[PDB]
Amino acid sequence: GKGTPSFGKRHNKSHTLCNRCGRRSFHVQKKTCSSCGYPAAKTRSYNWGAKAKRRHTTGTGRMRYLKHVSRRFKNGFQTGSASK
Amino acid sequence: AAQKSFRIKQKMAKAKKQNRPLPQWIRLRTNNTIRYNAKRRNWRRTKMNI
Amino acid sequence: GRVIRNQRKGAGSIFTSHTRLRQGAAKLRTLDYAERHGYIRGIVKQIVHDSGRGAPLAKVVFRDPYKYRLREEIFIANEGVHTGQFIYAGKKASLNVGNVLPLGSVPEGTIVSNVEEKPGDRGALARASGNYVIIIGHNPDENKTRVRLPSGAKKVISSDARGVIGVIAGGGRVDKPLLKAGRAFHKYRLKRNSWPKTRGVAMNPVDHPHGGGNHQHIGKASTISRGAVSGQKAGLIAARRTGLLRGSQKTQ
Amino acid sequence: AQRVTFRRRNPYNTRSNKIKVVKTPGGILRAQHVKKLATRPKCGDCGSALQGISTLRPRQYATVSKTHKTVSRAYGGSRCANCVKERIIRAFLIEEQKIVKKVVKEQTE
RNA sequence: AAACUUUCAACAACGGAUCUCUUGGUUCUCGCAUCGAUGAAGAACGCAGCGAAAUGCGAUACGUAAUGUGAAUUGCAGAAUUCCGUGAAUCAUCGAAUCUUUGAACGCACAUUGCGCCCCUUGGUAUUCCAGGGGGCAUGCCUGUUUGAGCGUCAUUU
RNA sequence: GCGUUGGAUUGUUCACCCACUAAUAGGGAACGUGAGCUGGGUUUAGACCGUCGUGAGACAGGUUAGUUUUACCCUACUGAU
RNA sequence: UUUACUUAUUCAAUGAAGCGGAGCUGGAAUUCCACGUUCUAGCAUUCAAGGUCCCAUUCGGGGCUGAUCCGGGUU
RNA sequence: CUCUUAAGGUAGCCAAAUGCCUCGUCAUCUAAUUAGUGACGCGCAUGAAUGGAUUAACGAGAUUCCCACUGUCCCUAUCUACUAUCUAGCGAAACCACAGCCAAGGGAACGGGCUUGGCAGAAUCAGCGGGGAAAGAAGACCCUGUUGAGCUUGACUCUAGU
RNA sequence: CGUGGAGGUCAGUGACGAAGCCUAGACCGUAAGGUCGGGUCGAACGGCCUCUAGUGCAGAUCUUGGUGGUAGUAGCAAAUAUUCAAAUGAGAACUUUGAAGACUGAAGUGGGGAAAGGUUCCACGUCAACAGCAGUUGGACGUGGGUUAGUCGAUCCUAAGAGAUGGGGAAGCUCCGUUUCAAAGGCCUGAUUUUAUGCAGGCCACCAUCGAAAGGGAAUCCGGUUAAGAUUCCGGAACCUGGAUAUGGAUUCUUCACGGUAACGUAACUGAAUGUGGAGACGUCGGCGCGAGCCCUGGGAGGAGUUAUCUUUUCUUCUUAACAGCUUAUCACCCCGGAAUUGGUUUAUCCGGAGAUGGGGUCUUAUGGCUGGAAGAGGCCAGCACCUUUGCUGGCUCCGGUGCGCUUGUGACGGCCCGUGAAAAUCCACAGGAAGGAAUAGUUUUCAUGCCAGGUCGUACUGAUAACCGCAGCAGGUCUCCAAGGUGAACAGCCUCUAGUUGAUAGAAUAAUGUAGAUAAGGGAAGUCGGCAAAAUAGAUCCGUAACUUCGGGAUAAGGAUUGGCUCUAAGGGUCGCGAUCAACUUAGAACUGGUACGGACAAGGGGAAUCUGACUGUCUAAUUAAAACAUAGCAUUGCGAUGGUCAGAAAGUGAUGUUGACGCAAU
RNA sequence: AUGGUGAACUAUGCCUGAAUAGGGUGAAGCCAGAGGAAACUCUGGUGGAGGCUCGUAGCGGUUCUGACGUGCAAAUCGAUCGUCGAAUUUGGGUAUAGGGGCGAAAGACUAAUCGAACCAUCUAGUAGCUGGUUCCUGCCGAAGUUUCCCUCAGGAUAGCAG
RNA sequence: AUAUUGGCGAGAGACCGAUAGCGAACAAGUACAGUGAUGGAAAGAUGAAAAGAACUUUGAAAAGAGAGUGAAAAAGUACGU
Ligand SMILES: [K+]
Ligand SMILES: [K+]
Ligand SMILES: [K+]
Ligand SMILES: [K+]
Ligand SMILES: [Mg+2]
Ligand SMILES: [Mg+2]
Ligand SMILES: [Mg+2]
Ligand SMILES: [Mg+2]
Ligand SMILES: [Mg+2]
Ligand SMILES: [Mg+2]
Ligand SMILES: [Mg+2]
Ligand SMILES: [Mg+2]
Ligand SMILES: [Mg+2]
Ligand SMILES: [Mg+2]
Ligand SMILES: [Mg+2]
Ligand SMILES: [Mg+2]
Ligand SMILES: [Mg+2]
Ligand SMILES: [Mg+2]
Ligand SMILES: [Mg+2]
Ligand SMILES: [Mg+2]
Ligand SMILES: [Mg+2]
Ligand SMILES: [Mg+2]
Ligand SMILES: [Mg+2]
Ligand SMILES: [Mg+2]
Ligand SMILES: [Mg+2]
Ligand SMILES: [Mg+2]
Ligand SMILES: [Mg+2]
Ligand SMILES: [Mg+2]
Ligand SMILES: [Mg+2]
Ligand SMILES: [Mg+2]
Ligand SMILES: [Mg+2]
Ligand SMILES: [Mg+2]
Ligand SMILES: [Mg+2]
Ligand SMILES: [Mg+2]
Ligand SMILES: [Mg+2]
Ligand SMILES: [Mg+2]
Ligand SMILES: [Mg+2]
Ligand SMILES: [Mg+2]
Ligand SMILES: [Mg+2]
Ligand SMILES: [Mg+2]
Ligand SMILES: [Mg+2]
Ligand SMILES: [Mg+2]
Ligand SMILES: [Mg+2]
Ligand SMILES: [Mg+2]
Ligand SMILES: [Mg+2]
Ligand SMILES: [Mg+2]
Ligand SMILES: [Mg+2]
Ligand SMILES: [Mg+2]
Ligand SMILES: [Mg+2]
Ligand SMILES: [Mg+2]
Ligand SMILES: [Mg+2]
Ligand SMILES: [Mg+2]
Ligand SMILES: [Mg+2]
Ligand SMILES: [Mg+2]
Ligand SMILES: [Mg+2]
Ligand SMILES: [Mg+2]
Ligand SMILES: [Mg+2]
Ligand SMILES: [Mg+2]
Ligand SMILES: [Mg+2]
Ligand SMILES: [Mg+2]
Ligand SMILES: [Mg+2]
Ligand SMILES: [Mg+2]
Ligand SMILES: [Mg+2]
Ligand SMILES: [Mg+2]
Ligand SMILES: [Mg+2]
Ligand SMILES: [Mg+2]
Ligand SMILES: [Mg+2]
Ligand SMILES: [Mg+2]
Ligand SMILES: [Mg+2]
Ligand SMILES: [Mg+2]
Ligand SMILES: [Mg+2]
Ligand SMILES: [Mg+2]
Ligand SMILES: [Mg+2]
Ligand SMILES: [Mg+2]
Ligand SMILES: [Mg+2]
Ligand SMILES: [Mg+2]
Ligand SMILES: [Mg+2]
Ligand SMILES: [Mg+2]
Ligand SMILES: [Mg+2]
Ligand SMILES: [Mg+2]
Ligand SMILES: [Mg+2]
Ligand SMILES: [Mg+2]
Ligand SMILES: [Mg+2]
Ligand SMILES: [Mg+2]
Ligand SMILES: [Mg+2]
Ligand SMILES: [Mg+2]
Ligand SMILES: [Mg+2]
Ligand SMILES: [Mg+2]
Ligand SMILES: [Mg+2]
Ligand SMILES: [Mg+2]
Ligand SMILES: [Mg+2]
Ligand SMILES: [Mg+2]
Ligand SMILES: [Mg+2]
Ligand SMILES: [Mg+2]
Ligand SMILES: [Mg+2]
Ligand SMILES: [Mg+2]
Ligand SMILES: [Mg+2]
Ligand SMILES: [Mg+2]
Ligand SMILES: [Mg+2]
Ligand SMILES: [Mg+2]
Ligand SMILES: [Mg+2]
Ligand SMILES: [Zn+2]
Ligand SMILES: [Zn+2]
Repeated sequence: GKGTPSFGKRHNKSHTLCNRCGRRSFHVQKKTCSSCGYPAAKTRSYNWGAKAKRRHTTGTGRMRYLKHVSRRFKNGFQTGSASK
Repeated sequence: AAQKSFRIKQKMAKAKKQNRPLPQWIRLRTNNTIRYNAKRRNWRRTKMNI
Repeated sequence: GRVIRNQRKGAGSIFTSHTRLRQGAAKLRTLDYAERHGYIRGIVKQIVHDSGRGAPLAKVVFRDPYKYRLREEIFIANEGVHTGQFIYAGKKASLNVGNVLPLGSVPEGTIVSNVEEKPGDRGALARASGNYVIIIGHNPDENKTRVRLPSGAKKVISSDARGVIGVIAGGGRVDKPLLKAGRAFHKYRLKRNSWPKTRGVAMNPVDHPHGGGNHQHIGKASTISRGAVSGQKAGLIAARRTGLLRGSQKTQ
Repeated sequence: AQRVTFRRRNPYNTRSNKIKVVKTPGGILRAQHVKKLATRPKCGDCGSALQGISTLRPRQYATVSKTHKTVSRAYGGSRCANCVKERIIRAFLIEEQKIVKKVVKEQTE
């Protein structure tokens, strides 16, 4: 055993989907995401994991608000309207 | 499992909706580097891993 | 190089007690005004078996002196106690088997059980099946009672510490050979994961001080200093002597 | 012979998955899941099963009239007749002895 | 002598080298200072006449409003050509909005699209039950408000 | 030129004895011969003993258990077109 | 070195319920002792009835005592 | 009586899974026994919970003998199925400096090639295990390295704890 | 000498063809190299003087990519097996239909599920790739369709455990702890109705939350229906919960019912706080009883098969759900009565003056019967009409028997333990007596009937020799339910029914050597390290059985005999009133019989005498060691009386032993 | 070395479930009978015990040192075997995490990884050691010796060479 | 005044020129592997313009042979050389 016959017994998931990152790294019994650290308030990341930081850092999503912050700054955070 | 969580069923629904070949009118667009659906998945080849 | 078994026991992962089937902690009543000044009468409702304990327990129901309700207590049944028997607990209770009396209220030579080490700890001494404490004397000034414990030790306890008149039931239990690994197995299945025991000399040096060698042998004295450290205290800890005990006990 | 299947998704022979093979008006054999049997209510004094009390699962007693759950006596569907009688006799005799003890105490002083 | 083997050439294969390309990288320099409980970064799921993705967006869903430009978009279909016009566009700009489910993530939970409580309102006779709509209910701390606790304690009636 | 054996004990080479025989000669061939076998021994890891070692462990000492992989190529050989 | 004190510190319990000092009553010599429960697997809860005083009336309500006082040191 | 460091191997047991000498000696078992068993015992180096001796029952444990039984053998023969084989279709891998006939010589002291001889004729199929010091793996034995690691101990130097 | 790039220059070359590439064509140089021609090609590039470097490859078991010989080779050989014809098609060993032959043989190759997968389900189209042959077929490809719930699950409860808060620790990420050294509270309502709330009468708490699709748990069944969904749809028939409610009934002038000696009965028949009790709720094994379903079987009413002959024959249909009413038990209990000549009584020896036996009653409703549901359904037939939807028209669906039978449920018991074999949600009852209560009337939604609502998520399919994991369509692995006939002790092996499958690349030959399966004269272990392998034995009945022994065993010791078929004989039972009737197997014996065969296949111990060793059962080196190793019971030693022993933690107002207490825990 | 991730395999404890033909033997308890002066023996039944036993399903894995060994398979296949009602087998939930766990103890197991897992980083770690080290021509052209070294497969030094 | 391998906006280079240069010139932190932490590719070029080969013929079809487009098919999306 310990090879092919043992691989036949693999039908119980150690991890499921994480609510925070969606990676299937949420350890069911530990109730902790091995990837993002949920439910810890901080997002898990390590300076030895530079590639993982790059995978999950700012700019890898769509930046729904941060993408417009810069244009708003350039216009000086104006508040009125263009006023034809 | 036939008794699945709604989250699982939602993921399977998305996978089913995106299990299709490339639309044929793409490959007619002006520049169109796209040749085929390179992200096609099949239940017999690559598992979704949830 | 490895953490030995007796060291691993302290983390309490698989070495915790199997307490699922147990009836609850066997304790005397809380030491209250009624027991401190007079007595209170309870009734023995059931004499039941406790998993992992040789002695049977007695469920004894008392009235609550301050609220209209019943309070069930789990005593360790003394031998001769029966269901439907009235138990009397307090300073003024009679010297009858099953009653709970302060140690200072009983005469010399009284046999008691479930004796409190301190007044109100609800029972610490002579609780295992067949065991008992003997009252060997009183010191009324600076009120203390001298008692003999099952181990033969003499102990001085507060005269307000309580005990149950009689001997713990279930005695003679260890007189029957277990006769079978399976019987030891079922005994310890309901106590804790301490069985079976691998001999240290049957292990490797990494696993145990006694491990290794081209023969099974301890190699150095198995008597270990009291000041030795964890991982070293395997064998006979702080042994005053070894060998087949020839001679008398109760050293003067 | 006709063979049957479980009608629920529980495939294991647990206490809550007991079945009986019944024949339907279609002429065919089918499993019918059977509820766990009821235990008779028992006397609070002696533990014997209470006579005259319906035997149902716990929540079924909310769906039946008072007559099914009681007996017309001083402790009804709580204590059996003999235990109630022993309670009567003990109460009366002990109260009488209390009176006797009180007067004996008063006349011994 | 053929076949076969080997060598060379031509043509054809195999393969993708070379060459020439280059909306990419790399390094240097210069300038600037702007994420988030007013919910960020990140995630999930969705949204187009015909899209699987990338990109965009959020049930107002490849977008709404506003401003500028001034006639497109385009693979097809459709629409329009008044297009001398508050007006095309997958345009630019962007100050008004929307912004599902989440996430520090905030009613409690979450391997559940699980379970409450409060207010306003609508329907079912309906203050109490059920349902629909709208608005709410986290924690630490600060200032303040109100209601309190303590023979901690002052005075006063006594 | 021709033959030079059958057995008891031992993993054994060796040895020794029984017995037949005409005779039971000695040797080599990578101490012929393991993609020929076998694996009893030796020669990993399990285990026991004795002696040694404070010990971990040691012993050309004893004991018990312990995976023996591949040819379809070339040649050689055997046969075959 | 042995010993005392308690508020620091330490241990333990409880829903912090009866602690400490007095006192009433009885007995016996300022002191001592007593001061609600023991045949029985019943019962024991509604500010406790009762007693007493007040009010306010048809419902009743409140105080005191029943159940001593004092110190608020939970033990 | 002593002396080495306290005692000086008792009851038992043994060429025993412990005996070097050793295939010990004696008996028995056999035609023949380095085997077995029973004895013997100054026992290299047996021995008392580092347990001694013995033990019914049990054992996929080690061992000897006997009866039965047999292709284990004398000594091989034959039969069946599936292969191998040939064909259609399908179609890998190991390995490969270049390659592939020997004898001797010399040579890094065992050549496919070099030297001298023998020889030597296309293209091949099934087998085969002599050789390719065949393949598999930067020998695991051994030594070296101022390379480790597991483990041990009054090694050196420390340390949790106490 | 050559390469990438840079400054300068030749106003260098070039779409009239730069660079690159190919060229047994030419020239120069000793050489690194340079130059030219020809072909190909398409956009750039070169000479010289200098600058500069990521500047020159045969190797590194080099890196990446590509390609060979091997080689049309090894091979595509486990799971018994295929064949004929037609249809379709370009094409058929492989698709479809029919026929035939087989297999799984109910511990399935059947019918469902759990985990997992995720659309594989189903239809239409369809074959480039994939299905190591093929392919018209497919779990493929393309396009679509499909999963319907108050009652089945989740949801809720708690389990081992996980984990906030209050606190404490930690530089800190965070750790401890889960009721703790906390001011941790909503729900009743006097009164309030300046507002049923704040002031204000008065009742209860030693605590978040998560944790089970097998534990606990409110309630649904039957028939039909789809290409694919069904306890979900349709039809019918129920039930539960939450709520609202009005009649009828009941109750009250003796206000909160009557009857029975009683056990208790009922259509109802007030009941707050608080308390108590019960259910939820529990091991395993053994025999016995009963039920259900199945199996077997008789009669009859149909349909089919065989019919040279025989066979009142062989096969098949004849069914009845949840729910409801009446009724129905063992046990248990009550009344009468008073028992030795002790009786009753189980397969199992228990019970009785603490009241047996007996007579008469009460109760639980597992369960069964009858009836409703409901024959109108379903089943099986017949006679019809038939260009369609297809429609009819009728008939019958009945009555028994049997049991160490199988499966399963259950009851009353009995055996076992130094083992005595969850919890909580939740529901009910009782005690209590707060309160509210009647007479041109009050009381009762635990009696009947009536009204309304029941959300959310899952629901298709496979569940494996092809839907999961193992790189794959892998002889491996992966939890569970149902379970026919014969032989037979049997869920063994062998054959068969229902259902399913007939899938493993094929064809042809029959060399060697193999793999798997067999046989063998005479000898009988001489083979070999060694009886390795194989053989021999084997079921059942009867006989007989040694040493030794812990008296239990050894033991199936050893060693003998018998066994078929047939025709008989004897014995072993139920029920009813010795007779009548009914019924099933097991045992023993006898005669006869045969190529002396007969557990006829299948299935199925070899035995004995000893030594070493470990007591035994058990355990381990998954993937070279199963042992004498480990464990074990037994024995012994050691520490420790809690301000403790042993052991955790970085620390803690922190932990394990410990729900513990020397008959214990800890260490040997 | 630092910081993380794993108990879907397996090890062990816990919680909640589930699974296990047919035979042999015939323990307590019980009933009847016989012998005997008695004490008490003896017999026949009944019953159905056991970490009993034969043997299925199961769990395991002894031997063939069989098959296969470019496999069906990084552990399988066949036959033969151990065990088969309790220290039994097993699902799910849960706990224990790397000098840590877990271990009826094999240095076993801890996801084909174990005498210290996996992942990333420190890290292009160091190597007196092995391998490789890319154009042409021309001229000159060695050393394996001296001394010192924790040196003896290395270096410094002198020598030889440009 | 100083720092700035992150962000935003710019200007550059004796830098690399698709096995180079960031891992990623492209739907690249993508596909895919792993339970997980993590690991992590390959992959640019028809032509000026699709003018992407009408039509005929052989074939069941894929395709072929012609014809045609184009400067070139010695450019046919299996596309520069
Ligand atoms: K040792
Ligand atoms: K009743
Ligand atoms: K090591
Ligand atoms: K078996
Ligand atoms: Mg492993
Ligand atoms: Mg887990
Ligand atoms: Mg515990
Ligand atoms: Mg022990
Ligand atoms: Mg042991
Ligand atoms: Mg060992
Ligand atoms: Mg050690
Ligand atoms: Mg030591
Ligand atoms: Mg050893
Ligand atoms: Mg009733
Ligand atoms: Mg938002
Ligand atoms: Mg040799
Ligand atoms: Mg050889
Ligand atoms: Mg070999
Ligand atoms: Mg050899
Ligand atoms: Mg060997
Ligand atoms: Mg060894
Ligand atoms: Mg020694
Ligand atoms: Mg001696
Ligand atoms: Mg000797
Ligand atoms: Mg001997
Ligand atoms: Mg011999
Ligand atoms: Mg001794
Ligand atoms: Mg010894
Ligand atoms: Mg065994
Ligand atoms: Mg030669
Ligand atoms: Mg020579
Ligand atoms: Mg050679
Ligand atoms: Mg020659
Ligand atoms: Mg030739
Ligand atoms: Mg060969
Ligand atoms: Mg060879
Ligand atoms: Mg080497
Ligand atoms: Mg090596
Ligand atoms: Mg050196
Ligand atoms: Mg070291
Ligand atoms: Mg360069
Ligand atoms: Mg040119
Ligand atoms: Mg050439
Ligand atoms: Mg060009
Ligand atoms: Mg270079
Ligand atoms: Mg090269
Ligand atoms: Mg070279
Ligand atoms: Mg190479
Ligand atoms: Mg390569
Ligand atoms: Mg072949
Ligand atoms: Mg083969
Ligand atoms: Mg086959
Ligand atoms: Mg067919
Ligand atoms: Mg068969
Ligand atoms: Mg068959
Ligand atoms: Mg299909
Ligand atoms: Mg094929
Ligand atoms: Mg094909
Ligand atoms: Mg076709
Ligand atoms: Mg499809
Ligand atoms: Mg349900
Ligand atoms: Mg915590
Ligand atoms: Mg929950
Ligand atoms: Mg359940
Ligand atoms: Mg279906
Ligand atoms: Mg319906
Ligand atoms: Mg009535
Ligand atoms: Mg009676
Ligand atoms: Mg069963
Ligand atoms: Mg279904
Ligand atoms: Mg299904
Ligand atoms: Mg199936
Ligand atoms: Mg798969
Ligand atoms: Mg039979
Ligand atoms: Mg023969
Ligand atoms: Mg013969
Ligand atoms: Mg013979
Ligand atoms: Mg021999
Ligand atoms: Mg021989
Ligand atoms: Mg021999
Ligand atoms: Mg054999
Ligand atoms: Mg016999
Ligand atoms: Mg014997
Ligand atoms: Mg053993
Ligand atoms: Mg092994
Ligand atoms: Mg083995
Ligand atoms: Mg042992
Ligand atoms: Mg697990
Ligand atoms: Mg057995
Ligand atoms: Mg096997
Ligand atoms: Mg083998
Ligand atoms: Mg082979
Ligand atoms: Mg070892
Ligand atoms: Mg380097
Ligand atoms: Mg020269
Ligand atoms: Mg060297
Ligand atoms: Mg690149
Ligand atoms: Mg290139
Ligand atoms: Mg891994
Ligand atoms: Mg290209
Ligand atoms: Mg051209
Ligand atoms: Zn996450
Ligand atoms: Zn009772």
